[PDB]
Amino acid sequence: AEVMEFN
Amino acid sequence: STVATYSYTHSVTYVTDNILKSLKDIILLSGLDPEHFADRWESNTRAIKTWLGTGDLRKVILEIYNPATDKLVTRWDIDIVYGWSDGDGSFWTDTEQLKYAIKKAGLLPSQAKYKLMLDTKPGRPDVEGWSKGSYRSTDGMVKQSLGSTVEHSGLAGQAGYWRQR
Amino acid sequence: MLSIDEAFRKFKSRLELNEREQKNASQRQNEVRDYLQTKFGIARSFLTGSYARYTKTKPLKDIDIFFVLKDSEKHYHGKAASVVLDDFHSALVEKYGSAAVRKQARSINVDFGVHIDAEDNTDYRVVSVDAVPAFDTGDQYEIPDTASGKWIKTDPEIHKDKATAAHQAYANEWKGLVRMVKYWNNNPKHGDLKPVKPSFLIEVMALECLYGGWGGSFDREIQSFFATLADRVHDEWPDPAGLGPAISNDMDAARKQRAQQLLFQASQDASIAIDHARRGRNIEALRAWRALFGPKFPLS
Ligand SMILES: [Mg+2]
Repeated sequence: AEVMEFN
Repeated sequence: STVATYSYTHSVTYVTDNILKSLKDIILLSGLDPEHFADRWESNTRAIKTWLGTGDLRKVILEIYNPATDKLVTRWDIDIVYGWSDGDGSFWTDTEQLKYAIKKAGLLPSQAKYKLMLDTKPGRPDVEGWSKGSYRSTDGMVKQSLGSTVEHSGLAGQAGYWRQR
Repeated sequence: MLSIDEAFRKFKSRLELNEREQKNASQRQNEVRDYLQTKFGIARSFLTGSYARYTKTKPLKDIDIFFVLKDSEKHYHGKAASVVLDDFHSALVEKYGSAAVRKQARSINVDFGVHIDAEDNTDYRVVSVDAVPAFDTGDQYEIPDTASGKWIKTDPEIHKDKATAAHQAYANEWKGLVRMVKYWNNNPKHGDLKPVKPSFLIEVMALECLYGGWGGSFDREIQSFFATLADRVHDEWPDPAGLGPAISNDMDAARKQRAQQLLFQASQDASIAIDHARRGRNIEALRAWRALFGPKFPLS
């Protein structure tokens, strides 16, 4: 899994 | 262009909207300021809806941290359960579930801040404005699960919170 | 109009040990000890395990009895675990017959032919005991373990202390909640294989999974307890005493996957029952809880 954050 | 009363996409919409509603309630019940969450509602919505639809969303993560130390005070995970069928099953958004857990989570530090991230399956479609992120350390912490928080016909978000020890 | 809270209070009460059951357990121990002392050098025995911690659910089955062997039987201690267990099995089969005696990983089960009726009542009688050969090394014991073939260290005192301390920090509701989940674990709807093996793992996980003190609502405590069990049953759960194998070592991968699935379904059934009550369907809620747990959960 790969965790994502907003930009 | 038939629109079905019961469908996977309606269940996805329900769960998307009420996961975000539930996180807003967690922020409010925690004594925090929802403005930062408000400012990103539409971008959070677009990404959550997209990756639910393809089965790529694993968890919604809300880190709550102390700004003075930058350490987690707690972290709320909404794990997705991909158990949908038919679309005409029972549904609910169990706010009372969160109020019972939040009592047990314990008081938060003054002026605690929060950050939302999305855990996704590697093959996920790119969503504009979202990049690989980093977790705040959960060393010394374990996760408490609460059960099905947001439910629609088997597609569900199951809330849990991290605590010390 | 039976409320959910009242129903759970009744359910809690109906899982509690009573004095006739207590005396019947002591009578079976005497019966089993006195017979085994005619076939082995046994210095003493004592009721132990969940039964002595008051964390055993009802009907009372698999009550652990440590049979402490004399030094003159210490040759068993240097032999493989199966040797003393097979000897206990043969000896007990002589008295109770082959059908009533079942060889287990660390004990021999003796079933006393007690009938369990449709309400899970036994006329205040225990159903079976687990005879455990044991050597007293001083402050702790060693018992046979067929999984390794070796003798493993164990300390019942520590398990009792940890249960007591968890119970005090949960407004004395901790042991009741544990008994409720062990009761679900024994529900016949699961078939011949319990969802969680051993049932002690439910208690060990509870030491950590029941967190933050008692919050006052059984439906929520149960919903979260099941949800946390399912999410964490794949963690390593060591012996709380730090002496023997991990308590989570007895299920293989397929059985652990089944354990999480059935634990998750229990969590989902609890959510459905909570939803019923939220929608004012009080009878459906009670019937949902009874279908989850079993006959001892009341409807009125
Ligand atoms: Mg036991």
